[PDB]
Parts: sequence; structure tokens; C-alpha cells
Amino acid sequence: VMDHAACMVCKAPATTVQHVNYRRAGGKEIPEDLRALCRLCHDACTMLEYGSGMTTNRIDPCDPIWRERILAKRKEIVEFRSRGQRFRKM
Amino acid sequence: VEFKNSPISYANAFVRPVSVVKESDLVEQSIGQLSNYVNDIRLGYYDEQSPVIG
Amino acid sequence: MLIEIHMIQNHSPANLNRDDLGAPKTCYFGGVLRSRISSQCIKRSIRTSNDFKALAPDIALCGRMTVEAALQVAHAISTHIARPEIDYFVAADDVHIGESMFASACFYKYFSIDWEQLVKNLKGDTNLAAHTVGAFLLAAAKTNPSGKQNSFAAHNYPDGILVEFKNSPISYANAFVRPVSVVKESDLVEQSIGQLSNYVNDIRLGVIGFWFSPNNRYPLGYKHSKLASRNIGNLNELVGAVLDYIGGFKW
Amino acid sequence: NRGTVDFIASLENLKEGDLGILRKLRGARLDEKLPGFDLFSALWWPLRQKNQRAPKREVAWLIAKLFAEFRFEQREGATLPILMGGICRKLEPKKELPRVLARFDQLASLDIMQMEEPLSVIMGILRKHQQVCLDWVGLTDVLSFWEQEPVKREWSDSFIKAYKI
Amino acid sequence: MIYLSRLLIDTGGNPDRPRPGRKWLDNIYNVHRRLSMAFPSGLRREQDPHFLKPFSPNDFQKTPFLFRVDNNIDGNDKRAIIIVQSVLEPDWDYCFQNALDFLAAPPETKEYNPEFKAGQLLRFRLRVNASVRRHIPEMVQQDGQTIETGKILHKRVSLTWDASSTPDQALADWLAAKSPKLGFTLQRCELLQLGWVYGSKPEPKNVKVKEQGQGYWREHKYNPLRFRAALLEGVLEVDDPKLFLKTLSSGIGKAKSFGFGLLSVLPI
RNA sequence: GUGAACCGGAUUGCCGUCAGGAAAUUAGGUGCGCUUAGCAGUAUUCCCCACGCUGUGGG
Ligand SMILES: [Mg+2]
Repeated sequence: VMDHAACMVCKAPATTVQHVNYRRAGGKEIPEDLRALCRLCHDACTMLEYGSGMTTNRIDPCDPIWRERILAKRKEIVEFRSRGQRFRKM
Repeated sequence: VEFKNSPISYANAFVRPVSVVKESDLVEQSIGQLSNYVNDIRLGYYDEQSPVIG
Repeated sequence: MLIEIHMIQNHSPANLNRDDLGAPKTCYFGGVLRSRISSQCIKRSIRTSNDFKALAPDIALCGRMTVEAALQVAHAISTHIARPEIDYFVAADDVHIGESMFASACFYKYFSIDWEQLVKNLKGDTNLAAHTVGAFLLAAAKTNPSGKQNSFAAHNYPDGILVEFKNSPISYANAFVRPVSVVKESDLVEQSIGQLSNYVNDIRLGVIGFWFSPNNRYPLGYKHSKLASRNIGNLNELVGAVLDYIGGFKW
Repeated sequence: NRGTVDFIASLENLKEGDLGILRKLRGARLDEKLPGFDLFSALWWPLRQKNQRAPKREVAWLIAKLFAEFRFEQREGATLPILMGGICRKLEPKKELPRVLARFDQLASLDIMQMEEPLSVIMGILRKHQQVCLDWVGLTDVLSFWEQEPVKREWSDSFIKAYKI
Repeated sequence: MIYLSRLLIDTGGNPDRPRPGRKWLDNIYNVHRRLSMAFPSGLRREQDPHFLKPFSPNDFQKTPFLFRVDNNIDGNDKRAIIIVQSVLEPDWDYCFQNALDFLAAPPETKEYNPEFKAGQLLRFRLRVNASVRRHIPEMVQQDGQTIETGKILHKRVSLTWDASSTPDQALADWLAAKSPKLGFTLQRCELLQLGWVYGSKPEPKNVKVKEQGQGYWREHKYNPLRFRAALLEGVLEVDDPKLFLKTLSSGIGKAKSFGFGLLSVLPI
């Protein structure tokens, strides 16, 4: 509701949520560790965190230093992804 | 290189093992952890009557 | 009133104190063997050193031949299982194989200061008693035994001090009944300080305390608990806080 | 533990093409290749939605790689430090036993990111010594807590007890 | 002055790949909003030049712009065209600085100072909102039997013709009934493409009072938006100067905030 | 204020010279994704303000 259902990087509507940090889990969740992004941005920042080992603090889409990496990853995702593999889940 | 009046060893920067991640190499992370410990000790046990440089 | 100092420090591979057979000194605790540095090592380690020499001082604090010394030092104890090793060395002729041995451990120490006996031994002096207390604080925070230090240059610096003003003398050695197992998401020092945290969080549920950590590296307690009264970032500031809690006292 | 069992069942529900695609991605991370990431996501993420104790991304990816390479049958009671130990007896005590023992005890100095090739050669010597059964669930549950001493403490203990028989 | 712009969208190629620009066009609220952030606040463009902050409606200037979307341009490639008319200078480098994959060509802008004389032959293209507000009784349920309730609804429905007249004749009558007030007269008007437009829109709704207070917890609820569209092309002649300019950059029909009035004029 | 009070097991040390895991192996044999579908000639278009008993203006 707060983000007006708009992505934080590319401004397309928002469907998922990424966690900026994991200080509190499960029982307590202040809505300042959460940002609204769409599917391509979620997958891009998910693949940016496969082997990082940063544990607590995750990627902030507001910070400009990650934007050029994220857009190149999104260009890779648009270049390479097969939709028909995502559907028909094998 | 450094100059003291009392011997201070900085071996405890590596009590946590260094795990190689996809971005950096072993050398840069080793000297980064060493820099973190050096910064923390410099901002910790520090007396104005005998300041140090290096 | 008793001023009690809690002390956690890590140490590099060396051998500070040894017995007649040469072995690193070792006590028994918690069902297993513990690395040990003698209290009669920290005495004559801090004592007669150059940094500490800064009514006569160093007699009321530590005695010599009914002196009634007002400082008590306990035996340092590791927070994990002792893991000794033996090194093989050979000699040259430059024109036979021996064995030396060493041990590495993180030790918890404990310091207690009687204020009333210190004031009584100062013939009514009070600024001198607090002066000697501060002097012992700066000495003890920056003193190591002079063991096999030329070959094993062990010159490590501490990683946390908590100071207490409790009514009766009580140590926290029972916090290390369970030996510390190292997990991937932590280290030895963090888990040791956490085991110290989940023994001061108790007792009160089942006094005050000043805490210091260098540039606030490993904060006491893994929540926002008030288990320590104040968390400080300098050794001089912690000493000034101790003097301030004793009374109006400037360093 | 639940969530593991459905993960191993979904691994066994795979077909030829999926096993080949995870086979070609051996020795790599996931973020480089997109079909592998998508297949792993479609096979793993609903379980993580439903169950909280579903396997981590790295351990699940590694176990998927090993299952795609070796394709052992799932059967309870065929865990790794038992078949190691039942195998070690048939070798010469002077030469081959320390050779196999060193490769087996090298695992206590490696991380989950570094534990693909030693596991590859250990299941290789299984496949060479004509074995078809292996407890994958037990291996996943011990790998998920591989960084604890009692887990590798009961590792070689199961070994010693199988070897002494 | 009047500012016109053009945006080009591929809308084609391999269907198996993600196409965010192709996906953006399925909702008219999203299209209108995406054109709507093209005008920041003098303060906003100094605050976040990277456009990497939460989007709020109040930090952007308000201007009643008009737009239309067209398709079917060949040349061995497919294209989708958005034409935006506005009274302020658009900032296309700020709206799409993180959305370059939407468009197959960089945006363009140009000035427009249309000066005309009375009685001039002009070619126009317009998509009109065919809507009439009517009195409707209330039908409910329809669970195999119709239940009537006495409430009469004042609602906006589509224009309806009879069974004996063509849609083009009735649309032309509906446009010539209005052309004397705008300042133009028809000679020919034919129907090209008639249809419906769907849209969906976030609307906040209260759920639960905060335990700490100071507001609610809220949840997004989505409301349908249906309109009738009929695309028309023809030739008109001017009847008044400041009146034809009163017709332009103001709108002819309704629903102008969702791209339902735009006159594209060519002197034939 | 205790078989207690005072109380360093300390100094010396290169494991350094010597080594091919090597010879030889087809993963080949068989399979239709098939029967279906106007983005339009309509009879309610989700909400709001204003004026009359349908025409403007905003989402
Ligand atoms: Mg996005």
C-alpha cells in the first residue's frame, strides 16, 4: 500500500517484496526492512545474493551503486530466460 | 610499518576464518580484515600523551 | 565496596607458563581439560613492570612479608577444550630431532579490589587509593607474561571488559561449564562473550556494571538488553567511569 | 524431517532432460546460468513457502547436482559412513587403507561450497564397488548442519562401527 | 505553446522471453500513470535524479494531457506508437531512465504552434468515448429468477443505436449533434474500430487498528474500470478560430485522463 | 582474615639436499502431442461533483 504498488527500480507494478536486512525474523517485522519490487528485479537481486555471504544486510534498490549491476542482470534475464520452463513446472 | 613504545600484535584479525566469496580474492579480504582490526585498535586503546604513526 | 573486573582476551600460539616437565599449565573444568595461566603469573607479570610504575604504592595493593594486600587475582581459564601440540626442531652446524610444545586458547580472567582495605592502608588517603586502582587498571589491561615471547611473539590485545560493583565477590567461571563449539556463523570470541551474556542476564531474574569494547566491536548481549549499565569505547573512558562511580574523581 | 522428504521425492520425480541440465552445471554456481536457476526455483520455492525448515539454497543446489550425477536409489539405512566402512575391509591394510582413509577424512577441512569434488570421487568409488542404495535424506540433514562438531562426530563413528564388523 | 511527443514499442519478436514493455500496455491505468511521472517537481528532480525512491502522487506537477495509442506499422517489424500532447515540456529522460527495455527507439519531442483560417479543409483522427448517462432500474441476484428493487440507478452506459440503423450513421449523428458547439462541421466520417477498454486500479482499504496506534494496517483492493471506445477518421472544416483552438488541447469527449480525447489534425 | 598470609620454571635450536602412475576399450538397438475456440451490431460502465428530471467536468 505504501509504495503505491510501484517497483522501486523500474516503477512497474509491485508483486513481491525483498528484505533489506534480517535483524528480526517471523515474530516481529517493522515495515522498514521491506521494499516493493516486481518479478524481474526480485530474480535479479536474488541471483546477486547466491554467493555473497553478507548474511544480515541485503541489497538496497534505493542505493544507486547497485543500479548498473541490476540493470545488466535484468538485460541478461530478458536475453536468456525461457518462459515455458517457468510454466509447466518440471 | 609502525612505531610503538609497547609491542602490539595484530594476529587476532583472523580469529574468524576467511571464506572466499565470488567477488574478491583471499588477499584483498585478508588485508581488509587486517585493516578493520587495525582501525578498531587505533580507535580503541589510544593515549594522547604517546600518539603513534605509521 | 568491592570493584570486580571481568576480562576476556584471546592469545596467539605460544607458551607463557610451563611446569617442571615444561607443559602448558592446565586445570580441569566442565568434564574436560582446560588451558591455564597461573594467577601467580599475572602477579609478577603486572607487578615489577615498567608501565605500572607511574605511604608507599605497590605495597598496599600487592603485599610483601600482616600486609593484608587488597588485590586478588584468580587463575585464568580457557573457554574451550585445551588443544596442545608439539613442534619438532633441529639444530644446524653451518659449515638429532628435539621437541618443543605450545598451546593456544582464549582466557577469561577476574580481578577484585577491596576499597576499604586500600583506603585503610593509605593512612586515610583517598585520591591515592583511586590513583593506584586506576594504575592497576591500565597495567592489567596492557600486560602479558614474559614467557617464550622471542620465538612466539604473542602480543595480543583484549576484546572486552565488564566492571562490577557487587556486594560480595562472585566470578562468572560457571558460565563456561559447557565448552564452546565454533559454528560457521560466528567465531570463538563472539560465542565466548555470548556465553558471558547468558549468565548475567540470569541471576537477577533468578547491581550495575560498566562495559567497554574497542570501538564497540562485539557488543555485550545479542539483543537490546540493559545487562550492562553503559557501553563505552575507550580504555581511558572506562577507567574514568570507574573513578566516577567511586566518586567525584578526575583522571 | 518433513520438507526434506518431499524435496528428495521431487528429485526422484525428475526425468531425463532435467537430470542432464543439472549434470551440465556441475562445478558452477547457479547465478550464471538461467535455466538451472529457473528449474531449481520451480522445484524448491513452494516448499520454502510452505515449510520453514526447507533446505538452504546452496545445500539443495549441491544435493541436486550430486543426485543428477550419480542417481542413487533412496533407501533408509544405506548412509555414507556405513557403506564406507563396509567397503574398507576388502583392501590391503598396508597400502590402500590409508589412501582411502585420507580421502574420507579430508571432508572435515572443507566447506559446502568446496564439497563437490570429494563427494564426486567418494560416490565414484561406491559406483565402482557395485552399490545401488544410499540414504540421501540423512546426507542432506547432516550437510545442512555440517558445521557442527557432533555431526561429523557421529560421522566417522558410524564409520568405525561399520568398519569394525 | 503545444508539445507533441512520440514513443515507440516493439510488441513482437520471440514470445518465449520476458517483454515488460509488451506487458505494460494491457492496463490503461498503468499506461496513464507511466506517462504521468514524466513531469517531476522542481524539488523532486533535485532530490532523486536517479528516480530510485518511492513514488508518491503529490511530488509531481498536475497537467491535463491527452494521448492515444496506435498500432499496425509495418516495414518487416511491428511497432506500437504513443502520442502525447501537453502544455508543459515532458521529461522523457527521467520517466524511462530505468525502463529502456520498454521501447525500441529513443523518445522524440517537438514544438507545435498550429495556426488556421476559417473554412479550411482538415483531416482528423479521433477515438471517442461513446457514453450516455441513463436511468436504469436495479436487477439483483439472477439466481434463475430475476428480483427487482425499486432503486433507479443514474449510471454512465454506452450509446445505443436501434436495430435498423448502421453504427456509422448513429456515430456520425452523435458527432454532428456536437460539432456546432465545438466549431466544426462534418462532410464524411466512417467507423474504423469499435470496442472496450479494461483497467484495474489500487485503492486503499482499512483492515485493523495498529496496536501502537497512529493509523491503520490497510490492504490494497482493486476496482474495475470499463469504457467504450470507437476509433474514427474523417475530414472536417473549421467554423471559428479561437473556437477550434478552444476545441484543441481541451478535449472533445469524456474520460480524458485515460486517453479518450485527442485530435490529430492534417491540412488536406 | 583459613597448614593460612608474602610467591613468574626462565634463558638456546633450518627437517636442507633423491623420484612420469603407465600401458588398451562404440553406450548402440524402437516411439504422431492428437481430436477446439469472433476482441464485437448494442440494451447496466467501478466511483465522485454540479445543474435539470439527459448534457458538461474529475478519477
Ligand atoms: Mg522491477
